[PDB]
Amino acid sequence: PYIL
Amino acid sequence: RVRDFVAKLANNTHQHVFDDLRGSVSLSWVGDSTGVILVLTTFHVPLGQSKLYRSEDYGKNFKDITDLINNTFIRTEFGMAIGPENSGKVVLTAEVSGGSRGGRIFRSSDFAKNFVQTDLPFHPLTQMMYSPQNSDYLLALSTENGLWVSKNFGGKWEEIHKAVCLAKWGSDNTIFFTTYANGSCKADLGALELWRTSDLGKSFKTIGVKIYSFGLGGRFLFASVMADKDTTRRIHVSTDQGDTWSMAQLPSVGQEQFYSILAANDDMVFMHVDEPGDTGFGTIFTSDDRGIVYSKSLDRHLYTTTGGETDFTNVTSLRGVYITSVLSEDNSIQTMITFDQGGRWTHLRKPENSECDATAKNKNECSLHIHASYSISQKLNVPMAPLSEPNAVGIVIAHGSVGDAISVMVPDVYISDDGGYSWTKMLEGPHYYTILDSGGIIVAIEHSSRPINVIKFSTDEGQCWQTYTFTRDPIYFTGLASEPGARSMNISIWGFTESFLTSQWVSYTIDFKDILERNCEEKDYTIWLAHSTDPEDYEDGCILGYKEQFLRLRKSSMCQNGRDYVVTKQPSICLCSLEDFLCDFGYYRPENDSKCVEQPELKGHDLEFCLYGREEHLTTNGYRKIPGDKCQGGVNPVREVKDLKKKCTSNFLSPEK
Ligand SMILES: *[C@@H]1O[C@H](CO)[C@@H](O[C@@H]2O[C@H](CO)[C@@H](O[C@@H]3O[C@H](CO)[C@@H](O)[C@H](O)[C@@H]3O)[C@H](O)[C@H]2NC(C)=O)[C@H](O)[C@H]1NC(C)=O
Ligand SMILES: *[C@@H]1O[C@H](CO)[C@@H](O[C@@H]2O[C@H](CO)[C@@H](O)[C@H](O)[C@H]2NC(C)=O)[C@H](O)[C@H]1NC(C)=O
Repeated sequence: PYIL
Repeated sequence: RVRDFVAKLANNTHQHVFDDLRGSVSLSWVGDSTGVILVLTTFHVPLGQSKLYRSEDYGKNFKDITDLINNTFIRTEFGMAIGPENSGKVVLTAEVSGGSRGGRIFRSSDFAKNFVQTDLPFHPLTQMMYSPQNSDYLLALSTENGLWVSKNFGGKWEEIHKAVCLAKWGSDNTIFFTTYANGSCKADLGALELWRTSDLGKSFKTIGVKIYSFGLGGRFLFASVMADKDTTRRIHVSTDQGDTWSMAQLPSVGQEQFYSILAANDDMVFMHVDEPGDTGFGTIFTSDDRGIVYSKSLDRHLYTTTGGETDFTNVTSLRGVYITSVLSEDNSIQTMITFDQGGRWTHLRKPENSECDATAKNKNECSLHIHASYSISQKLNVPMAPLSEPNAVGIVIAHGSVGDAISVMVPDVYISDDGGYSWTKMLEGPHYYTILDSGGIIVAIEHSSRPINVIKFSTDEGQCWQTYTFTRDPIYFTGLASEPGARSMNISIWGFTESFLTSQWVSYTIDFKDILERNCEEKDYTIWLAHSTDPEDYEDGCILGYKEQFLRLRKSSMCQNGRDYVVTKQPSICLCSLEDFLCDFGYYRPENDSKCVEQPELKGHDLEFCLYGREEHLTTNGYRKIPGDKCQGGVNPVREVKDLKKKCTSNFLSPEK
């Protein structure tokens, strides 16, 4: 997962 | 069921003793089908030394190659930056003295057989990143936030930009990166600019302003952008490298919330949006194929603000299947699974021969729950998360508990061989597990506080087990390593032996080549329909508009699929129904069986989307094909397309055009  | 197995394993078990392996120890595989493994160590003597070992035979034998790095201290922080595919590139980053202008790396292009030392004109702050199109192209940020690029595998560098916070490679050697102009990355948050360079720093184009952060997933470039005159931010999406942007149909968030791209492919994305007021959960949304219109898939999805732990897992061994955890209204945690890419989510079916635990309201009715990242972070006795591999079709192994919620008790290991529809208890008590030769073999090691010297293995996908004693000096077991991609028949067991007097790290590598001594042939495989629910229905197996039947290895065949094994499958195309369509923006699907109708009122982020959306996205007939959906013929909604823009903006006084 890849946070924004 | 395997005969003479001890004799067939005993001369294929290989012990290596590491003279020294104190400190942070790490292992990296270099390339596919190379058998190359690098083991690196780092420790300090506090009141720094590194060791490097290399195997070229899947871990059977190592060689101390510390001399190659001039016994220099390697900083573990940056890890070993392994190049793509079989380029055979390896870069290690060293600690230099306090006098130094720039740092120092050791770079190899022949799978770590030889290294050369290169001094850098900067001190790296991040791990070096290879372009996926070209292993010779590297980028790295310096401790001064310069972005540096190299075109010759880190031989020479040039700084192409001075005030950079984040940089990533896109496709075709493109670089995207954010910049700050004010003071620090942290103080310029939400006013960063997003830049692109297609030519390694020759030209630039600013493709966004007021950026908070950005990311890539599948075909999509995502940027979160802060609303001016405000503290909140929103996701904007581009499928043309930021030449053009659309606002995504998703809620905006405050500073204490986040978005996370759970999973993304060429078709769609799963997005998590944290719920306001840090409750440790949010909602999963799935995008259409434009990455612009989002459907709410799963509410109260568990994703913690502390560390950011989530149980979201793609079951890579069956198309469409994902599993995650959700919080009940009583704040117990349940596992849910979806078989159609998030269109519907359900509880996992209890193993037939399991007893419902103390979490179960009803002793004859319960479900299977799965321990994953969150369980592990809460210090439950869970050695491994769930394992599945694209090439071992249908197989999923995980620790679990049978009840109404995730339990704190010591879990057993369950296996499914149909992608998650049905499950059986595979082994009693917690184990470490691995799949070898595309499901030809499963191996497991007991998780104990005492030393072990036995490894269990099954050739019939975890139905029957045999126990091999692989050493007479039992070890404290630390870990299993095997070649990424699950196609090897070698497994390495790592641990240490301890006496009163001394201890020492040891690996044992076992080669199953004499157990699976024959190649599988056509007769060893049997047809299997994936997703089967009801064999009486001509549409049994249809997911996202098609079925697939696989040739799966028969449980009773004991044979090697092979390193060149190809999953053989055949599709059947289903007729389209209304279920193969998503409600497009402005519509919904009430109570029952599937007709998307105009919403009577647009509220919240739907209303925002109407005001900020493009005509293209606001002009619709109310249906859009589910992304990845392959149905043909059958129902094809023929209602005429209308602009919904006119519908909402109808209430607003418009300014002059
Ligand atoms: C488990 O580990 C063993 C090594 O201990 C692997 O053995 C390797 O097997 C491959 C393919 O059978 C061999 O590669 C071949 O090399 C020859 C000449 O060197 C070349 O002409 C061929 O085109 C091919 O590249 C390799 O020799 C061998 N390595 C060693 C050190 O013996 C085995 O493949 C692993 N098992 C699995 C199923 O992955
Ligand atoms: C869930 O995992 C499956 C299995 O890895 C992913 O499917 C692969 O995706 C890539 C990239 O689009 C394809 O090149 C492969 O052909 C797919 N493999 C198989 C066996 O189908 C899938 O995309 C994942 N789901 C998401 C949202 O990423």
